[PDB]
Amino acid sequence: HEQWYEGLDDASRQFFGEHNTEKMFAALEPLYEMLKRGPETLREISFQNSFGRDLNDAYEWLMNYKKSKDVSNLNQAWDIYYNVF
Amino acid sequence: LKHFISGFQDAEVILRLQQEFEEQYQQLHSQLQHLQNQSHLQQQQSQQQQQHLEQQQMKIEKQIRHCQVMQNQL
Repeated sequence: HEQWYEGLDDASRQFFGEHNTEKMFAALEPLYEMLKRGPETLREISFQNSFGRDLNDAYEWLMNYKKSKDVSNLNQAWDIYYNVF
Repeated sequence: LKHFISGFQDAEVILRLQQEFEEQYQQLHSQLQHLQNQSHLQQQQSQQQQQHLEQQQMKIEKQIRHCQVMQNQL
């Protein structure tokens, strides 16, 4: 939860401040990629089945963003990440 | 000015308002997701209920941000 939070607040601050897609990708890659290594502890077991679904659902918005390249495609995903926050 | 006095269960009222706003946010977010899912009609919908869908959308996010700002201010 703490490294997910530490990625999330930095990404939100960068998005609110400067709006650079390169640093959005840089701040969003590690949390997105570390969830598909499989469990190694009970904390990971509790994390993957409780919060993975909403993040994967919001990942569809960024998947559509990477092909549409329009600004409005990320507002709903940012609302979902705000609820996650 | 008479109503401006604090009261006796102010923390109770704060928690009651917090639960009300959280439930309202969850309901509004679920309704927005339902409308977004229904928006995929696989059609252009030119001169159709499409613009009704975006005006309902724009009516939804405004209430979402109002709920969020009141939750933060609480």
